[PDB]
Amino acid sequence: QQLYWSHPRKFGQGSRSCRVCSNRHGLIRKYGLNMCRQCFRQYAKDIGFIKLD
Amino acid sequence: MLMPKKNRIAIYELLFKEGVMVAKKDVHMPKHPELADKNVPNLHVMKAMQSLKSRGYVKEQFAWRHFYWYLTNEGIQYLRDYLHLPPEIVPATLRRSR
Amino acid sequence: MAVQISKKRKFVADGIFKAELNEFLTRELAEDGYSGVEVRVTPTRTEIIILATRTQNVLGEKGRRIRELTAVVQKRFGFPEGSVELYAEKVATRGLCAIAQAESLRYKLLGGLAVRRACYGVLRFIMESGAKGCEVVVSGKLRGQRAKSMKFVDGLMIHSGDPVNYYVDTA
Amino acid sequence: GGKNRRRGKNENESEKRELVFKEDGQEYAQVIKMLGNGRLEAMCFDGVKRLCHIRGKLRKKVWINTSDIILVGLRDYQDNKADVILKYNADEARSLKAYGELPEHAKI
Amino acid sequence: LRITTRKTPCGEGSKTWDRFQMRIHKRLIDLHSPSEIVKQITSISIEPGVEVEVTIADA
Amino acid sequence: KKSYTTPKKNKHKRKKVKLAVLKYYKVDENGKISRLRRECPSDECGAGVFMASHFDRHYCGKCCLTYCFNK
Amino acid sequence: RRKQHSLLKRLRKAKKEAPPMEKPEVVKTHLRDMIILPEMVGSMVGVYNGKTFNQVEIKPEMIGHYLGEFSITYKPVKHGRPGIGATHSSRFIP
RNA sequence: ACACCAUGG
RNA sequence: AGGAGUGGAGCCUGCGGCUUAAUUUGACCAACACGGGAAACCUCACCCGGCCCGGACACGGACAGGAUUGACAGAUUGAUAGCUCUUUCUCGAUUCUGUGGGUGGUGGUGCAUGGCCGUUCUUAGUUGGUGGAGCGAUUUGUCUGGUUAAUUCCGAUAACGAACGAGACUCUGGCAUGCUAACUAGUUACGCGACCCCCGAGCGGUCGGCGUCCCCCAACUUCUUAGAGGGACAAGUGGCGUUCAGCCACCCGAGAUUGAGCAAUAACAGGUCUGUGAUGCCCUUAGAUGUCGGGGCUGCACGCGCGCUACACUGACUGGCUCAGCGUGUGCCUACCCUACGCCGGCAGGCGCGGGUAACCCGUUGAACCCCAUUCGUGAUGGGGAUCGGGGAUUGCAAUUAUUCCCCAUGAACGAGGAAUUCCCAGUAAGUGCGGGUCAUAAGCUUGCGUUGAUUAAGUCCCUGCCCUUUGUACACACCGCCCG
Ligand SMILES: [Mg+2]
Ligand SMILES: [Mg+2]
Ligand SMILES: [Mg+2]
Ligand SMILES: [Mg+2]
Ligand SMILES: [Mg+2]
Ligand SMILES: [Mg+2]
Ligand SMILES: [Mg+2]
Ligand SMILES: [Mg+2]
Ligand SMILES: [Mg+2]
Ligand SMILES: [Mg+2]
Ligand SMILES: [Mg+2]
Ligand SMILES: [Mg+2]
Ligand SMILES: [Mg+2]
Ligand SMILES: [Mg+2]
Ligand SMILES: [Mg+2]
Ligand SMILES: [Mg+2]
Ligand SMILES: [Mg+2]
Ligand SMILES: [Mg+2]
Ligand SMILES: [Mg+2]
Ligand SMILES: [Mg+2]
Ligand SMILES: [Mg+2]
Ligand SMILES: [Mg+2]
Ligand SMILES: [Mg+2]
Ligand SMILES: [Mg+2]
Ligand SMILES: [Mg+2]
Ligand SMILES: [Mg+2]
Ligand SMILES: [Mg+2]
Ligand SMILES: [Mg+2]
Ligand SMILES: [Mg+2]
Ligand SMILES: [Mg+2]
Ligand SMILES: [Mg+2]
Ligand SMILES: [Mg+2]
Ligand SMILES: [Mg+2]
Ligand SMILES: [Mg+2]
Ligand SMILES: [Mg+2]
Ligand SMILES: [Mg+2]
Ligand SMILES: [Mg+2]
Ligand SMILES: [Mg+2]
Ligand SMILES: [Mg+2]
Ligand SMILES: [Mg+2]
Ligand SMILES: [Mg+2]
Ligand SMILES: [Mg+2]
Ligand SMILES: [Mg+2]
Ligand SMILES: [Mg+2]
Ligand SMILES: [Mg+2]
Ligand SMILES: [Mg+2]
Repeated sequence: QQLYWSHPRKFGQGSRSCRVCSNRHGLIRKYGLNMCRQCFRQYAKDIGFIKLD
Repeated sequence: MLMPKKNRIAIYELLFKEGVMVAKKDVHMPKHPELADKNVPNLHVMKAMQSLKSRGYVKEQFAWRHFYWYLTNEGIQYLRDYLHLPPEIVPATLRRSR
Repeated sequence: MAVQISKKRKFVADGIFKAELNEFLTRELAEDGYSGVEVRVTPTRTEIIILATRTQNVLGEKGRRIRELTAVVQKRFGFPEGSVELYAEKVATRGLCAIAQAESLRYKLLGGLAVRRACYGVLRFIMESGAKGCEVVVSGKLRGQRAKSMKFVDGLMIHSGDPVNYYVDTA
Repeated sequence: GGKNRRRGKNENESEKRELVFKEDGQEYAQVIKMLGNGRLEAMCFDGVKRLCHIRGKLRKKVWINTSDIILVGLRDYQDNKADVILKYNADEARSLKAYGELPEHAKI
Repeated sequence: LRITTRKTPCGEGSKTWDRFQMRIHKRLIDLHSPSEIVKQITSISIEPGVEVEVTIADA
Repeated sequence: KKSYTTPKKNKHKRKKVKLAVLKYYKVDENGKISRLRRECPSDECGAGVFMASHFDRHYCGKCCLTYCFNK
Repeated sequence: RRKQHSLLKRLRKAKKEAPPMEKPEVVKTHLRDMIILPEMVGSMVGVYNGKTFNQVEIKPEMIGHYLGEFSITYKPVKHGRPGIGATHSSRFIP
């Protein structure tokens, strides 16, 4: 059938995607969230982050 | 082929033994984890459960990249037929819950 | 876990678990009057006190739904079998939980009902239960191809400064 | 240009503009001189004048300024009158002249 | 822990930012005693959400 | 996001030639078998599987990427 | 050089079948980053542009350079006339 | 104790 | 009133135009270093070629001398895609053919929508009940006056009594020699001891001096850390105030005005379908708009925007000396972390062998400007460091259109910048470096942190705008209006 169904995706934007929306493009790697920048404002509370600065 | 008959039966028996299935939405990972892990790619698990759901037999949910599949009564019967079991055996779920 | 993760990553990972659990159980127990989770970890066991308005429907006849849910909650988060313990629970004064109200109003607006009648009803109910005031906004394509919005307010309300983080329940 | 009016839906004309040829009862013309009331004189590519009118779909939307290529529909029963169906970009105008569509008669 | 992001879903607007932060408190107590009493009393009197970890020896 | 262009080579699949099933064994006296083509002596192929004969090549059907012999 | 060796093979076996006092025809390839080696000399190569294969006869002076370095990916620009938006003054239509 | 200030898909 | 500027120069970068197979696309105060958008592959939506189905399910057909899958070699092919052809082995009811129907989509519509966010709008604004006035739309309450940062108060009073916004509130900065209490922070002492110098009495020990030298089962909490309380109230004193509400100066003081977060009613055809398994309708659906190889987003006659480095002597170069604060750190698929100390190499770098899941190790974070001493000398000069030649390493599957980095060499414009125009009030402007984000490699960006630290103001309504009252209007899509020959 096929032995050509992938080529190395082991670093850079091809490697990684958001644990919620499955998108690329603007995710937060800090502290190991791995979460899209829009998706994080959505759950920023249930994790425990509170805005008080 | 859609998958080997060996693979089908291995997936169905696991689903019946427990009564509920789970897989992440990903077609590339080479083995399903869990008790299919010695043999089966999770592409087969997804593709199998899809057919099973289109015939009743199963309820499907999806939340953050992960399917959750429950076996319903019609599923109990069909699987009990398809696997030739003692026509009254179910280790899936049997205890009165307080 | 041959060497443990650092305390920073540990607390982040706990919050992520508690977020994904709630968003999952939002989708199943929707029609069953769901109103949030509550976890509790004890030495060598993890209890999850689910919290809905009608436990008779979350449990199921002989409690099949509960075992199904415990099975997936384990199978997905990889708890060692025999470590998860899911209980049910009954909310007291169901008219004070904003989430239960939004869900019930939705399943009232979904079966076919004018908007004004449903909203009046939920306002009446969540003011009889005892609350210094409530507010309900419904927006979308109401009666035509151009969008609109309808506010129904009653009683008190606050919008600014720190007492908003208690004293106000939103959904 | 340049007004307060960001109220009308934005141009978005960047998507896939095709090319458009003649039909039965349609033909290209050039603009000679404009007149009031919206209607304008024209000159088709065989000789008729056809004092032409801007269709209701084009009112204050695509500006038919003087001396450019246009497409007009004829009337089944009257000939001295016509109506503007479309205006070409200078890109389409050269494309039609080269394609062997409009005659090597009139200039841009 | 500080996490600072643009407020806007898309790229339009004046350029406002959020400043999220989470705080972590940590303290230690030291005991000089046999193990059974301490692992007992430790095992009791914790209702709310708080993390407690007790080790073999630290002196 | 637009209309395609015409292809002039479309042919999805090979048509998978259909053959009458099994003449690879010859009964050659009453109750006596003859084998026209050997069974591939590859450890995993069970010696009940017939190796191919090409015009000058013997090739094993079940040894997907091995057992080709030059004669 | 894992399976870049097909370029090297097919480049030979084609400099061999070349009749004497002639040239080989065109091995043609997508492999734009190939180290030109002293064995590839004299050959005839077609290097993918992005749509065409452009032929390149190999000279000895091409040694140690890259293949893609001899087959450019675009037309050189020469300018038209500025359009209706070109200058901050240019915008106006009634 | 008053220079010049027109127009609007 | 002033400071630093921007516009002028070279370069970096975003937008238009031009060019092209394609240079994918959204947005035009409130677009243009914005889409967390630093694109080599991937990303990726664009362009040139090529395999796949991952087309559920139902009905019909076909079918165990058999439905159907895979594949060596030779040719073909960019390709070691059984992609197609020649060949002839394999697989065994999962498939294939035809119809109905489903599915996916960085396809279209932000002028069909949800949610979010921006903006009007940083100001003081907003609204209902019973009563009063009008046939009515409406109006008073919400105000002549003083006061306030404020629809904040005092008052007046056809209104009385209330709601929201303001304020209160939450975080942070400034003060405790008072409390709680600390080998994952210390200090003082001596138990010490040890090193070193006489450096001073003395001699060299003793008297002393230097110690991030080693100890203490010594004493304590000043420095460090972080919890509970305390403190500030226009409270005291003197003026101006209808003696009210409040303003001004001063005393005691750590401080008599620290900085943020949160924010109303009503709206906008503002932005986003390209964050979403949020989503209606339309489109395409096997010759794909659902995958691999190559190219593009970087293309350069030209117009603009946010910026970086400079035009030197209040400086450049070469040595020497001596000071921080916020932080991050081994990765759950994914597969990589911060680095000490030894050795090798001029340099980038290489090998070796320990610590760290972190107040424990990098680390007493030996940061730059600054500080001290040497050369140059008004000269496009040793200022400035563009452009270009040659060579050496690291990352990666791959570095050419040069990823980044190091060395020798080349040595452009630029001598304080026209019309215009931006930001700013005290630990502020500016100079100066250091962490976070993106990150295999990696800031001329942005988000934070400290470090040296000014000149000018304590105002006004002139300009550009904003809020309240009175007044005029032929406007209500509301002056970007309307309209005459
Ligand atoms: Mg309030
Ligand atoms: Mg406030
Ligand atoms: Mg004017
Ligand atoms: Mg005029
Ligand atoms: Mg006029
Ligand atoms: Mg400057
Ligand atoms: Mg650069
Ligand atoms: Mg462009
Ligand atoms: Mg536009
Ligand atoms: Mg503004
Ligand atoms: Mg984008
Ligand atoms: Mg690409
Ligand atoms: Mg769809
Ligand atoms: Mg989508
Ligand atoms: Mg809109
Ligand atoms: Mg909207
Ligand atoms: Mg009234
Ligand atoms: Mg009346
Ligand atoms: Mg009023
Ligand atoms: Mg005032
Ligand atoms: Mg009142
Ligand atoms: Mg304070
Ligand atoms: Mg402090
Ligand atoms: Mg010390
Ligand atoms: Mg306190
Ligand atoms: Mg007084
Ligand atoms: Mg004093
Ligand atoms: Mg303040
Ligand atoms: Mg507001
Ligand atoms: Mg959206
Ligand atoms: Mg849509
Ligand atoms: Mg793909
Ligand atoms: Mg590609
Ligand atoms: Mg670009
Ligand atoms: Mg900007
Ligand atoms: Mg790059
Ligand atoms: Mg920085
Ligand atoms: Mg890094
Ligand atoms: Mg960096
Ligand atoms: Mg950026
Ligand atoms: Mg005012
Ligand atoms: Mg009036
Ligand atoms: Mg009026
Ligand atoms: Mg009117
Ligand atoms: Mg008008
Ligand atoms: Mg006018």
